[PDB]
Amino acid sequence: TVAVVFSSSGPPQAQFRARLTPQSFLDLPLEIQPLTVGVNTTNPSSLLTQICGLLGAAHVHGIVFEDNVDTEAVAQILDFISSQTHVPILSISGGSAVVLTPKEPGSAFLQLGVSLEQQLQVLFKVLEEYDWSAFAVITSLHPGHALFLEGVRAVADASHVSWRLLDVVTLELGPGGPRARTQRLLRQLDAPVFVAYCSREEAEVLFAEAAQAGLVGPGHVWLVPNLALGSTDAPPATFPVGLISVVTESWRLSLRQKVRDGVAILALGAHSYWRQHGTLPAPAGDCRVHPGPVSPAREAFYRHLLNVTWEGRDFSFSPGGYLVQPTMVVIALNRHRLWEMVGRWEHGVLYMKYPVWPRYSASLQPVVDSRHLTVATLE
Amino acid sequence: KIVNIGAVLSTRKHEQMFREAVNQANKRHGSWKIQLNATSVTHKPNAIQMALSVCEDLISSQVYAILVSHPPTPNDHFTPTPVSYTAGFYRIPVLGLTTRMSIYSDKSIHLSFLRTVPPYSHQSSVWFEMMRVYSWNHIILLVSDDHEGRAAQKRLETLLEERESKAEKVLQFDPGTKNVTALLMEAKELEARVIILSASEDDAATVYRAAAMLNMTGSGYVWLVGEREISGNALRYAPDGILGLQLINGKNESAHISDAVGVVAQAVHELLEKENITDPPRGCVGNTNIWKTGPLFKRVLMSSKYADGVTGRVEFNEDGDRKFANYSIMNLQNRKLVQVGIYNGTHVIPNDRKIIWPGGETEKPRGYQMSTRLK
Ligand SMILES: *[C@@H]1O[C@H](CO)[C@@H](O[C@@H]2O[C@H](CO)[C@@H](O[C@@H]3O[C@H](CO)[C@@H](O)[C@H](O)[C@@H]3O)[C@H](O)[C@H]2NC(C)=O)[C@H](O)[C@H]1NC(C)=O
Ligand SMILES: *[C@@H]1O[C@H](CO)[C@@H](O[C@@H]2O[C@H](CO)[C@@H](O)[C@H](O)[C@H]2NC(C)=O)[C@H](O)[C@H]1NC(C)=O
Ligand SMILES: *[C@@H]1O[C@H](CO)[C@@H](O)[C@H](O)[C@H]1NC(C)=O
Ligand SMILES: *[C@@H]1O[C@H](CO)[C@@H](O)[C@H](O)[C@H]1NC(C)=O
Ligand SMILES: *[C@@H]1O[C@H](CO)[C@@H](O)[C@H](O)[C@H]1NC(C)=O
Ligand SMILES: *[C@@H]1O[C@H](CO)[C@@H](O)[C@H](O)[C@H]1NC(C)=O
Ligand SMILES: *[C@@H]1O[C@H](CO)[C@@H](O)[C@H](O)[C@H]1NC(C)=O
Repeated sequence: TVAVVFSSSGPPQAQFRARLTPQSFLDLPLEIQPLTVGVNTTNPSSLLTQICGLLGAAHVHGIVFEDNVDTEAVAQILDFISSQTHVPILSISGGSAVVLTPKEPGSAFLQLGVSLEQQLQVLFKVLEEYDWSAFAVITSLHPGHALFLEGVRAVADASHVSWRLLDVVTLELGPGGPRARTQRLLRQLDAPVFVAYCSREEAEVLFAEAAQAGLVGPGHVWLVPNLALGSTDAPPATFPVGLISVVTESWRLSLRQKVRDGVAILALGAHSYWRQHGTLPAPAGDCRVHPGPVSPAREAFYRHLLNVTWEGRDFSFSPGGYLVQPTMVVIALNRHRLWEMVGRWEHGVLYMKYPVWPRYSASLQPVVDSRHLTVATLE
Repeated sequence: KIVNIGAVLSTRKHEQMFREAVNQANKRHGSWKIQLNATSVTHKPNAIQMALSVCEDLISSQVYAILVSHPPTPNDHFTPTPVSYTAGFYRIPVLGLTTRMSIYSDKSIHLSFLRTVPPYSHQSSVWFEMMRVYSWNHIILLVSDDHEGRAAQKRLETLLEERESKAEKVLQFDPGTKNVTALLMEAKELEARVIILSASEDDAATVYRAAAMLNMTGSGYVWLVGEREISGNALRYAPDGILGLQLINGKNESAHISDAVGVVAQAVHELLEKENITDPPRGCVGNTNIWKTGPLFKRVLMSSKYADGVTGRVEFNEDGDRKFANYSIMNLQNRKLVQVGIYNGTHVIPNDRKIIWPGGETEKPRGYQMSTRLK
């Protein structure tokens, strides 16, 4: 059996009621008949209360999560629960998408996203297909930057370019801080392209200190990883036109589609167990009552659940529980303040859509540098 | 105003010690400005029950800070976790006074957590300092495979490369694993004669035995260990002379409480003489928003120097851990630990004893027998 958790919404209950009956929704070969739960006001109080009490009313075999973005602490809790009750779990949403690096030694979180390294490994391709080859790095003092900072210096070494990096900055950008000191470190800068790493609440504080120091015009271009961007769709003010950020493939989709893509994994994993090991591995998970001394059998089901292809995609996970080699895309902020897919990254070779980055201006009316021309040949 | 702080402890007598200590802290610098209070709970077996009990603790008080201890240790690891997840959700700065695992230092996972005792990773500073003093320059390292082990590797490496020495042949071995003689034999043809162990009390027992067959415990070889490496079911099997080490006064569980409330109170005053300090949220249920000034309270609490520390001078580093602690070296003679020195903050100072090296010799046996035969 499978469970589903709604942990955030503007009232979708028409989509909730939609998922109530379809015990025959899928074509996957198993008893996919799903139960359901709901959550108002996600917090460690209710979130603990619900989701093992439910583990008493059934033996389901596993859970599937979803919530809203901008809440980060809810990432660990789910890992904590799965450490006791010994029940696999799978997160497909915004909130718990950001990847936790060290997971508890015996848990089965199975997150659905990409690391930091596997995003820098895509920026540092775009960055050289236009061979800007000279940049500066800006990071706040947000938890986990020392990890990121080791990303660039390592990747910049396992490549074949000079990668002349000018400098690095570090500056407190919360609600309270001396803007002048940051104004000092900012105004004292000169570089073509900037690679910034900050939270969203941090972002609007940064990109607002941008304009007054003159760092937003067509004479520059910015790159920020998956984290800094908004929900996905409504970008705030002060985000300059021409932003670039890499995003996993399910970037634009319907929440009802993801869940069908979610349950598919547990399904394709389960049915694949009967074929090889046989007969539906023991589905069971117990709450507070005498939980989890050791797992000799469920831990053998874990491995089956790793590799799983479906509808022409690859979802193979790594022991760290983050996708290995997903087909990522790139996105940018055009002159309508939307996001438009700029270039896919499929199977190791970065495609594109613009043979030159159209560089905007203060009031649209895209500027082309005069000295650049197009040559047409043949063989 | 009534400022409320809570704590989680073990015996209910230490709870009374904590109440008496917060009282003596009131009568110390208190005034008519703001008074303090206390609230206590006790552990339970199922950690989930403990998380729910911590929401009960929290709804029962607009808590400003927490304290945690683990005197009974069926799981030295999973005892102080659930309070950290349950409180970090609201940035409620939790202090931990007795726990040494190294995972609680990675701040990306536990958003807010502090200590009053340095962890097992900071141990290798005294190893490197002893290496500098006694002039040993060719060392074999020996570490387990779990995070608590892997930390020491990076620590020693970054501490050595600052002088470009590049110690040799770091050997790994999986945990809980018996029959490690398949590994030691690879460290039998090596030039370096001084090993450095770092493992768990169940593993160290094994390799002490597994050495007894290979006969490397004999004369000429010298090696040193860490705190958990002795004082367990393993110390029965140790070979004499292993220069291990220990803490000054850790495991006391009572001296610390007198230290924490001293460094907590000296902060709450240094804070409230300032702008909006509104309140922490009263109630696990019914709220989804973080205390809007949590980070400030941790921001200030980081640098709060404290003078009259029953343990000593207490201060914090950039990650959050008591810097500048005391370690007291040991040495195993005739199946009884006898101190041979004291490690004070930055340097080592021995006195009034003659060290007994394993083989029974009485002169400092340098490593590195340059092997004449050649491959
Ligand atoms: C100052 O500290 C005291 C000590 O904790 C705080 O008071 C105590 O108040 C709570 C809140 O009602 C009492 O608790 C409840 O206790 C009952 C007892 O059975 C329990 O069944 C409930 O589940 C609930 O937890 C608690 O009993 C009481 N202490 C004692 C010893 O009776 C007080 O609120 C604090 N005030 C300020 C201004 O800091
Ligand atoms: C994908 O996962 C399956 C299942 O974990 C792997 O097949 C297993 O291989 C081991 C070792 O030979 C066997 O003990 C298991 O019984 C196998 N399970 C199944 C489902 O047959 C498989 O090797 C992995 N790799 C690929 C490419 O499929
Ligand atoms: C396991 O221990 C035995 C002791 O009887 C030893 O002979 C053998 O070499 C060990 N295994 C390996 C792989 O070394
Ligand atoms: C110890 O060394 C080897 C085992 O590594 C063994 O062959 C030898 O006989 C032993 N010698 C003594 C004196 O115990
Ligand atoms: C703990 O420390 C205190 C103060 O340093 C000391 O008085 C006491 O003897 C120590 N040991 C115990 C068991 O309390
Ligand atoms: C702890 O370190 C201090 C600092 O030098 C020292 O004075 C003291 O003797 C050491 N030992 C204690 C406090 O037991
Ligand atoms: C440690 O002891 C030495 C002994 O000379 C002294 O010079 C040094 O200042 C002391 N440092 C600490 C940690 O107090």
